[PDB]
Amino acid sequence: EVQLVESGGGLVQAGDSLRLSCTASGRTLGDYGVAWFRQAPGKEREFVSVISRSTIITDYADSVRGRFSISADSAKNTVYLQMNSLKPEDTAVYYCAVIANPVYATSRNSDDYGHWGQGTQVTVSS
Repeated sequence: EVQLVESGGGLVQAGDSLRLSCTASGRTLGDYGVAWFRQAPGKEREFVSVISRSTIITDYADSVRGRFSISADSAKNTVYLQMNSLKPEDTAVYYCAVIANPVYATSRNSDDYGHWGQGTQVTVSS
């Protein structure tokens, strides 16, 4: 029973950057594929980015590709989501989660994930 906590959110201006953290406890991060999803008001949890057990596979949603980047820090048991050139339409609650099956390395479907954190708020004002 891995436990995830998101942090690093907050209120920012359009064009600014943020770095979100997904910090694991109870289990090593090296054993899991880790993804970020985001849920804007009234919408579903939308896929943002993923990084494998291995850290060698990384992937991104089209809407954030080129702006966001995902990384792992094994020493802190933490996955980072560097978010640059933020826009109002990036305003959401950002969650992290683990792939609940080792049969996929990438998945974009939220049902394929588990152990969701409480999430962190990202607000991007104009």
